[PDB]
Amino acid sequence: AWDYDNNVIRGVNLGGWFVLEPYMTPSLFEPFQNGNDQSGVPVDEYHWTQTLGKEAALRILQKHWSTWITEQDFKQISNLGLNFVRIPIGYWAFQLLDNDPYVQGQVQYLEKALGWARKNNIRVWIDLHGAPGSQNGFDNSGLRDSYNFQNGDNTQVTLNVLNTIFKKYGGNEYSDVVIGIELLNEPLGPVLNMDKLKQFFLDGYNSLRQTGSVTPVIIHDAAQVFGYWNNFLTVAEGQWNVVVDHHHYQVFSGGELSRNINDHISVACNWGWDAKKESHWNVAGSWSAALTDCAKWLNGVNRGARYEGAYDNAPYIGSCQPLLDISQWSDEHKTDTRRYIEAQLDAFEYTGGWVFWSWKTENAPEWSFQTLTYNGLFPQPVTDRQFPNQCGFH
Ligand SMILES: OC[C@H]1O[C@@H](O[C@@H]2[C@@H](O)[C@H](O[C@@H]3[C@@H](O)[C@H](O)O[C@H](CO)[C@H]3O)O[C@H](CO)[C@H]2O)[C@H](O)[C@@H](O)[C@@H]1O
Ligand SMILES: OC[C@H]1O[C@@H](O[C@@H]2[C@@H](O)[C@H](O)O[C@H](CO)[C@H]2O)[C@H](O)[C@@H](O)[C@@H]1O
Ligand SMILES: [Ca+2]
Repeated sequence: AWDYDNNVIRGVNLGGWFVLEPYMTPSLFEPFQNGNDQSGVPVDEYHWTQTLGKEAALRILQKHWSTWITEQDFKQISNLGLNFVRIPIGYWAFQLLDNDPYVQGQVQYLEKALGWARKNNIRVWIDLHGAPGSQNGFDNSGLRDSYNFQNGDNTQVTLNVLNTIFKKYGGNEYSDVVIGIELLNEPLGPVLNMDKLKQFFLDGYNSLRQTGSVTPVIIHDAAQVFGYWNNFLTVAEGQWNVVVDHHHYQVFSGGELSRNINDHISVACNWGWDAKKESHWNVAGSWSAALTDCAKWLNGVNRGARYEGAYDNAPYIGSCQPLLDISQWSDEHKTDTRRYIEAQLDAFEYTGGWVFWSWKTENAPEWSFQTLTYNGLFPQPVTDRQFPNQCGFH
């Protein structure tokens, strides 16, 4: 339903929908602030549903699920020249651990989205974004600061949830819409046992194919160096329709933020060169326009920004307040942003294409394809270049 050789993914994440991310929907978390004191604000969806209790969590999430993304979104996405969406969902949509605080109901909207994608000629990856015990300790796994996906029975539970996704979404009913099932969003390889992560990926690949599914398996790169996965899940071993998902940002350390704009573009170009050398099909499944980590709570609730020397002992570069609203941005920041977005587009189009993080946010413009487009900073059409050939690809 997709040509990974010939065609290029031009997509957005439907992030912040089935897995809450404080920086994406701060209004859902702000009511727990006591003036300027953020110490009472739930740091993730696990804590947010636990604090609210099941009734209120379901009331509030139903209102969110039903309005955050609708068919009109899919129409706009198509209108803008995009051909693809990546849809994060948490394991808890399918299975609760004993005593999980999460509420369910997301599958109804996932299924409405797959129909809206069909209606609008949009293809989809289903992405298991959060595993039990957390695979990365990010708030976007559902459970911040926990790293227990390989603890206890959590890997087996993650496999069982995958089997459910494989049966529901990897078969004939959606073979015109679903062009990938992603086994696990950003397992944080540096803190995990990679041998056990590889076995988990091989188990997921084998279970999906054993269902009769021909759907591509999307393996996230687990933060490994380019090429690390080249000899895993290979044609030589009869393991086929496998795509590696790489994520790329330059904002989550002091060193990467410190780069001048030319060096940020050189790094973006080099992602393209390096991805070209890889042996599997590969797509930049998450990236953004961000040159700063200024967005409120991007690093988590009750954490500041490295960009203004307020997190992680990073040195101060600049103040975040003027970068919060795209109408306060300097002409220099607007120009840096357009340059950066075009360079990443060119790099990611050099292999399988790209899936911007994310379609929309409440008020974080570096992370909103809609806001950036409406402000002329994301190319529209997406092939438009004000800064052509920054990378010199051949
Ligand atoms: O929280 C918002 C945003 O988080 C994104 O995930 C990032 C991780 O990708 C990131 O990984 C870092 C790298 O970007 C960088 O190059 O190297 C350092 C190591 O020195 C990495 O830590 O880690 C941060 C936490 O620091 C995560 O938030 C998601 O992809 C995005 O979808 C999410 O909305
Ligand atoms: O190039 C790596 C990808 O190769 C795929 O094998 C085949 C392609 O090389 C070929 O050109 O097209 C056929 C038809 O779809 C592919 O099977 C693997 O299947 C992929 O897993 C791999 O990433
Ligand atoms: Ca910089």
